[PDB]
Amino acid sequence: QVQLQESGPGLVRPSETLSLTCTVSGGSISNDYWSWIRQPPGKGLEWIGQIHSKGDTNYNPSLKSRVTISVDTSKNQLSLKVRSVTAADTAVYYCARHLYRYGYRNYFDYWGQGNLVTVS
Amino acid sequence: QVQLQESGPGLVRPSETLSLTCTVSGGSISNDYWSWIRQPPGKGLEWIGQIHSKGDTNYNPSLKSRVTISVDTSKNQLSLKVRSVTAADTAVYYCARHLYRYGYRNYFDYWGQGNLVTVS
Amino acid sequence: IPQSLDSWWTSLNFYRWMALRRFIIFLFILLLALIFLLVLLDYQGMLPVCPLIPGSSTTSTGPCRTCMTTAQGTSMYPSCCCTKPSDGNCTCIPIPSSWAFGKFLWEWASARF
Amino acid sequence: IPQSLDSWWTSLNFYRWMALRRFIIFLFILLLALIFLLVLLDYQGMLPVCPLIPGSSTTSTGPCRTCMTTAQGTSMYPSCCCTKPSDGNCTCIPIPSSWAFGKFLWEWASARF
Amino acid sequence: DIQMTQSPSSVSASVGDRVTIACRASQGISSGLAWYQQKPGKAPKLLIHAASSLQSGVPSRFSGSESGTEFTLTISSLQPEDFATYYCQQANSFPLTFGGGTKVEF
Amino acid sequence: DIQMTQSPSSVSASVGDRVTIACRASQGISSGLAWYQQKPGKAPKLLIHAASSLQSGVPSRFSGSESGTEFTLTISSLQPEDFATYYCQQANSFPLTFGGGTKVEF
Repeated sequence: QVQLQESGPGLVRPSETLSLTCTVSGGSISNDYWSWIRQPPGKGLEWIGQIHSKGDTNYNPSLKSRVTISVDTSKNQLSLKVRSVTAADTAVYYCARHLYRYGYRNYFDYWGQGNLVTVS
Repeated sequence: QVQLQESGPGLVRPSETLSLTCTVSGGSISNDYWSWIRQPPGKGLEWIGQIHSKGDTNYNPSLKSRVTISVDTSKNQLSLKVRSVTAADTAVYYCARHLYRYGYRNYFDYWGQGNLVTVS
Repeated sequence: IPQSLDSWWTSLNFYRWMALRRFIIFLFILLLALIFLLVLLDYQGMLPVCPLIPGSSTTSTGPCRTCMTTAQGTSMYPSCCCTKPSDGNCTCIPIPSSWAFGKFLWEWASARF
Repeated sequence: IPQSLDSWWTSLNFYRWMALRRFIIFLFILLLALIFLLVLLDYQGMLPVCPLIPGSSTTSTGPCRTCMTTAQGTSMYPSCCCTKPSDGNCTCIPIPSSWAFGKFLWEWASARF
Repeated sequence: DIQMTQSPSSVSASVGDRVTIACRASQGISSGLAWYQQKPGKAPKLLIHAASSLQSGVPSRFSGSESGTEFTLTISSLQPEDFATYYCQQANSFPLTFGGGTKVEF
Repeated sequence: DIQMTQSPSSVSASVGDRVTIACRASQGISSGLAWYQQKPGKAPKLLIHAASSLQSGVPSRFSGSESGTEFTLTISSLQPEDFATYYCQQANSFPLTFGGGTKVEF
């Protein structure tokens, strides 16, 4: 069973780069599409972006290209960098593995535990 | 021979949407990748972005996602919308058909005549 | 079946050797049946032989998004054959729905010869 | 060649009919040569039969960017076989470099049976 | 951006009730919709994908219908562990967008 | 963004000279470089693609070499119609970036 675990700070200062990591144990972070999805506290889910180890990365245009997602296959790590955060970036972030059913799907079957980052 | 011809205003006011059209005669605007490339007067070429009729569109991140490119297969037209222009957007814009050599290439073999848009 | 073929051959021309001849006839019949099975599967489109990448822009070619298949669809067969140059974009050509292997052979013969 | 086959068959068993038998033997030899040619081209990888889409995530599958081919390369053969679900992303599996048709037949037989 | 609307914002249901949650896409998503279940303080759980295909391990009491552009999640018998927030995702086009979330209450 | 540097910014050459224009990529572009020729008031003309493949209709006097990450455009005999600005494009990765332009002068 793939186990995703988020890590990073929870006290990211305003106008600073938000750095998050997702360690994937019990599997390989390659061979799959991996997305970052954020949920503000008390609000709905908001998809940040996807990436494949052997491919490119897709981002949500609502983030205005201030988000970079990367994959470290050596460490089985999924890194998220949200630059120039405001108070609106206070959210619980999930790394999610994309469903595979005879092809890569844009669904998230395995989710990380979710790490809450507060911008203040 | 494919003939690209640009059209649009040359007196786009600042903080306004820049609209340009590229009519492709002597061919089909489908089946090919088409890019918009801008060159400021006296400066080097700057690639704005590509699009395929049966696919997605790729944009230059330096434009900060304020550019939309579309294809009108009915009119064989290639439309460019650069929103929120400044004095830096004064440039000659070219619509360019991507080279095809046993696959789609990121090279521009046929170029439009180039339309100069001044932001002032 | 081998007995009928042996009788026909003898009629046209006119103990372990008979057994060997029957075995050879059965092997030939099995090989011909395999050929017929391959041709039949080629007709139904169950052989996904890749069409060659055209030398010029064609209506067939397009991005991988041209390879749309249904969300409910669980087909095991790839929809297209694609090449991604280091030089440009992903180019995909759909596999023929019927006679994919024969069409590929015709294309390969035309290109080589 | 047909004369040798006819002599061998007669030895095992022991004017227009002889001509018909020779023509039939020549047709069989041509068919066997076609089979051998197809098998040889399958061995060299000149038959780009698509591998089936795996049911689970595999090292083989990936985006179309996994289909990198050289910029100088002018090969007519597609590098991968891809499917783009309406439901998700472009999934590409490379064509086997050798025995692509035989490998496809093995995969198809394993999946169907 | 495909707007994903959900109805209603909250469902007041008890144990053993036919619970329905409606989702609507701004434009047709070609049955590329998924239903996720999220409990307070936990990550969402993919319940249904492709708007009708139940997830492996998910109880069969969940069902998905795709009548037109209006998708529906149906729970035949609302177990006490089924009280959560249900989100509908579109997967046909990028960016992937979720629904507002239907909080099934007591 | 792959930085595309050109050398020199201007070449002073006469008719019938071996003219060289150097381009350098910030990172290796796997021979995915092109050379374009642009005349004053005209659109660029694709001279060479893939850093060595001459374009159809382009005179054979143009050549492209790809020694390492350092690419080179060579003109054997500088015709009077060859005086223009030459740009090098990388095509390996997005966004596609051009060179600064080498203006071959008199």
